[PDB]
Amino acid sequence: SSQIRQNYSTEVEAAVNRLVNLYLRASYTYLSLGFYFDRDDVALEGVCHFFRELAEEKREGAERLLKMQNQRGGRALFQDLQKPSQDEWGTTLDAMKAAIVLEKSLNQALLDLHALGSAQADPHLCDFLESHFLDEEVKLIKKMGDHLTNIQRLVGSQAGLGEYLFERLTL
Amino acid sequence: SSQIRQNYSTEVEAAVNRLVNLYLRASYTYLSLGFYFDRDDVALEGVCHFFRELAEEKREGAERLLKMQNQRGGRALFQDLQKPSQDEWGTTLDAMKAAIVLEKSLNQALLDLHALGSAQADPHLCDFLESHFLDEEVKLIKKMGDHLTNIQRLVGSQAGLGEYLFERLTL
Amino acid sequence: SSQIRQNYSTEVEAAVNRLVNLYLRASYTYLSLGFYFDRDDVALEGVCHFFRELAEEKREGAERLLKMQNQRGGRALFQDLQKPSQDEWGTTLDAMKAAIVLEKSLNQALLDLHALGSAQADPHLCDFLESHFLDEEVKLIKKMGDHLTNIQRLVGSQAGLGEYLFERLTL
Amino acid sequence: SSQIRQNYSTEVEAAVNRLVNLYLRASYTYLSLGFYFDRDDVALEGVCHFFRELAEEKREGAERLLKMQNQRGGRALFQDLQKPSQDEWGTTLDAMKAAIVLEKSLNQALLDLHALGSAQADPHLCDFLESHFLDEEVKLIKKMGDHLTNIQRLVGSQAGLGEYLFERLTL
Amino acid sequence: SSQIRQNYSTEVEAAVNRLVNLYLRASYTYLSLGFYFDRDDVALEGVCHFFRELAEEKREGAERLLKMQNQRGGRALFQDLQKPSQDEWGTTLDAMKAAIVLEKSLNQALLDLHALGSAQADPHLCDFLESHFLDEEVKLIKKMGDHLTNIQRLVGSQAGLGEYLFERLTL
Amino acid sequence: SSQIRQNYSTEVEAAVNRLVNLYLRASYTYLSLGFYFDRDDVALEGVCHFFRELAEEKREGAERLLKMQNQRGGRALFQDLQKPSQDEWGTTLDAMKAAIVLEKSLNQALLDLHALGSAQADPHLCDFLESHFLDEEVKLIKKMGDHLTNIQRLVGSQAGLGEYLFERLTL
Ligand SMILES: [Cl-]
Ligand SMILES: [Cl-]
Ligand SMILES: [Cl-]
Ligand SMILES: [Cl-]
Ligand SMILES: [Cl-]
Ligand SMILES: [Cl-]
Ligand SMILES: [Cl-]
Ligand SMILES: [Cl-]
Ligand SMILES: [Cl-]
Ligand SMILES: [Cl-]
Ligand SMILES: [Cl-]
Ligand SMILES: [Cl-]
Ligand SMILES: [Cl-]
Ligand SMILES: [Cl-]
Ligand SMILES: [Cl-]
Ligand SMILES: [Cl-]
Ligand SMILES: [Cl-]
Ligand SMILES: [Cl-]
Ligand SMILES: [Pt+2]
Ligand SMILES: [Pt+2]
Ligand SMILES: [Pt+2]
Ligand SMILES: [Pt+2]
Ligand SMILES: [Pt+2]
Ligand SMILES: [Pt+2]
Ligand SMILES: [Pt+2]
Ligand SMILES: [Pt+2]
Ligand SMILES: [Pt+2]
Ligand SMILES: [Pt+2]
Ligand SMILES: [Pt+2]
Ligand SMILES: [Pt+2]
Repeated sequence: SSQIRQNYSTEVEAAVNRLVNLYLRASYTYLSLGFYFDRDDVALEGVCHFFRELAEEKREGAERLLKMQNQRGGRALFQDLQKPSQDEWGTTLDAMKAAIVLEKSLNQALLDLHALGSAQADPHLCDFLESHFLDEEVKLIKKMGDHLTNIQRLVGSQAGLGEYLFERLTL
Repeated sequence: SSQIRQNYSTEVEAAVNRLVNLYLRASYTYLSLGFYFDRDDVALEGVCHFFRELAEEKREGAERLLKMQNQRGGRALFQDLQKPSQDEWGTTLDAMKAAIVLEKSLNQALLDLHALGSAQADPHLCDFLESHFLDEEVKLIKKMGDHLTNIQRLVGSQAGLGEYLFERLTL
Repeated sequence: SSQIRQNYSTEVEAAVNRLVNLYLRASYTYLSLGFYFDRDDVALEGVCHFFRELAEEKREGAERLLKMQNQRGGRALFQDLQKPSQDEWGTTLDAMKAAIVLEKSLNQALLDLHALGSAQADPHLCDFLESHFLDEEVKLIKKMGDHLTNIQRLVGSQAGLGEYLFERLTL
Repeated sequence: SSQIRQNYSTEVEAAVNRLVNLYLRASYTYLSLGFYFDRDDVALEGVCHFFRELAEEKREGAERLLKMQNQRGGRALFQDLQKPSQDEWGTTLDAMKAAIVLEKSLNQALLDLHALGSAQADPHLCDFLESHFLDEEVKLIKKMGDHLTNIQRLVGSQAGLGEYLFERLTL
Repeated sequence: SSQIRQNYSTEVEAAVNRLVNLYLRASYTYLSLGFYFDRDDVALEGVCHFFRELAEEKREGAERLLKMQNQRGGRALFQDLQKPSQDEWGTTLDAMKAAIVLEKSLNQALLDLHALGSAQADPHLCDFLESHFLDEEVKLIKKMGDHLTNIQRLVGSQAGLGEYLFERLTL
Repeated sequence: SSQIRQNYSTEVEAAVNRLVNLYLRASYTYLSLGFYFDRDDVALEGVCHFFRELAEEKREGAERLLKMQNQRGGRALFQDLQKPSQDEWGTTLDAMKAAIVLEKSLNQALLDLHALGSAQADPHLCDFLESHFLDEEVKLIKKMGDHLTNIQRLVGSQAGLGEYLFERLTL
């Protein structure tokens, strides 16, 4: 019996906890992506930095969700964190394709939560997502899309050259 | 067939990957501890801050291990991350007792790795642990021990008072 | 009969003198590598600078060893310095392959000295190597490994182009 | 039953307490050396300053040992402190010969402790000594050795002159 | 046969040497007090700092006495230094009671020396003590007395609470 | 078939390579001289510094020659570097006598090269030597000559005293 809880459904509380798991999973995926590009046999520093900064962003998104859970009077509940889908991530192109899949999944989870909030008439939740998540995700996905296009135009008949140049001149 | 790998046993490589899992688990434990103390029905800001800063320290220790793995030519391999042992953490005293158990476990894992390194005649590993881990862990455990003692002296016949004062005047 | 010498075996003293010869040889190798890339028919300024800075590093490592020999009460003994293995060093790729061979040899000599120190129960020697040599060598070898990978991806079907780009955009 | 103590043998604990006694004894010896050179019938200010600064260094080394004892969960135990070996210290040459004997004894006690730590598989102790003691002692003994040589070359047929000049121009 | 000695009795010379022993003993007592409060099972940082600063003050008082001995043409003679009276010092209250006993003993030794000086018609000694010791001791004893009173009022029915608060809010 | 080579004889090219060997040999000699004076049983810091700075100067002279070889379109060719003539260098006087012998040999090699250049009508070579070498060598030899004279006047009947004073007051 929380003294502050008001207009905060058990459905939203549960879905926030699920979303925290999804963001921490994504953080973990990006940690693995980063360290893969730091391997001496991969050695793409800008690519490593791109993903390591996304691991931090996703961690921060989970903590924002956790703060909000406590502000609303819900209870944070943590579950096991699955490991990333792959141990090795291929080329930069392969990695950026996996990243945009991942971000699309996070975006769909945000949209689903927003729809739940709207069904539960929880405007504080709706505002929260609008303020801190939805535009961030659109912006990120757009950038990834721009990167994919630049990566793909650089493949040509000289894929290693293009992978180097992209890392050097964009990342 | 790594071009840089030299004097780096498969045994140490594997044990480093295990240690990364242990540090990320500990980070996750401290994240849960922090947010528990941020609950409106717990509300010990200094206690929340103490554990949130340890979550960051343990994450950083895992990334240092991961960097080193790549510097040696080993391969980072990630596993599932188990959730923390508890969902609710009791009093500050309960929490600090759990934290010192946790740190003792990390310290024993560092000592075991050092012993493995010494058995494998891997001085770079031995130096690494000595430089970045072993004294940090001793220092931390000492502080926790000092906190435990101060917490316990404050219990008296007025436990809530003592929990407040400790948070206000030490943390 | 040295007035300061304490716990410093003749075996270690001799092996330090040998190691000085190995570091001065390596310095000399890197001097030759540098000037080869400064030839008007080779003309890779960044490659020349990379090796000239390693010649200085290896010289500095020999002087550190010499200082330490005197601090321990051993006697510096110098031998002839053999010339480098090659007069011309090929491509940047050829040169970086020779450099990583060279650094692996230095690293193995450091590890052998550390093992000797450990057998002689000479912790000051062990600490010395750990403090000033072993991590430096690991770091260097990792960088060389990262460079090799980038060089090799740039070969493609356009090797001169890739050699230029690597020099311009990495070195 | 110490709550923080981990991997810290009673043997090392005891030997640390012994070492504290040895460092405080050495501090006391250097206090006596300093004040002897401040006598109006001795009057070598630079010599007085040299030893008074060593008294402070040895005190500081004992306090570092004491801090470490508490960090490990051992118990500091103090014993009587014997007075210095002499009441009057002769010439600067006599004094510097006594000082290098003293420092050799401290160095041997550090090496013995390191060997004990290594036998007990206590890497934190080994690192501690390596980090704060062993190189300091080697450096100090080297300087003393350099001073002895300069003092001895100045004896000539004019010992008072040489004692003055050394104090004026080196110390 | 000292060339500078004038109006300086053998009685005062001897009593100064005794007083140096008493001040160094007191320094040693305060070193032990300090480190006892730094134990993880005691853990009163402000109490540790209070006594460690007194160890330094008493050392400084011994060196002032030693300087003065040489200025007068007496001869410093050092004796064994007994260990402190206790290995463990109880509560802050116990420790402060021991400290004020100790300071009363030093003060009585200063007063006895002053009386000796007055009997020997040694005004330089009398002035020395008046200038650097007697008011310092009165001031110190007063502070200790103020601390004792505050400590004792805090015992109440909640002694641990009071010991914490005193350390936090006074020391 | 060098695209830039113009008026640069094979005779001069070869003699430049020889001169590089002579300068690197001299650098090596001065490295040995320096470290000999850093021995705890020799211990003449100013003498050590004098020779260590000459080792650097001679290295720099070899690199200038190597740069020039490439600017002219010649090919640097390195040979084995013989060790210095002595392992121990005696007194400062002995060492300064060896140094001036060494510098006279370098100066004669510069003059011989200049004469070769003049015979080959190579004014760029002549200017190079005039600009960067010949006056430097004259200046150096003059200083050494001034030092020798001061050293020799200090021998007297008190050679150690004079060796100390020279190191302290000139070097
Ligand atoms: Cl609900
Ligand atoms: Cl951010
Ligand atoms: Cl999974
Ligand atoms: Cl293996
Ligand atoms: Cl940190
Ligand atoms: Cl679990
Ligand atoms: Cl030996
Ligand atoms: Cl450097
Ligand atoms: Cl050869
Ligand atoms: Cl034990
Ligand atoms: Cl210091
Ligand atoms: Cl005794
Ligand atoms: Cl008298
Ligand atoms: Cl003071
Ligand atoms: Cl006693
Ligand atoms: Cl020709
Ligand atoms: Cl120069
Ligand atoms: Cl030879
Ligand atoms: Pt960035
Ligand atoms: Pt907001
Ligand atoms: Pt903080
Ligand atoms: Pt390190
Ligand atoms: Pt540079
Ligand atoms: Pt060092
Ligand atoms: Pt000083
Ligand atoms: Pt340390
Ligand atoms: Pt203070
Ligand atoms: Pt005064
Ligand atoms: Pt200089
Ligand atoms: Pt020029």
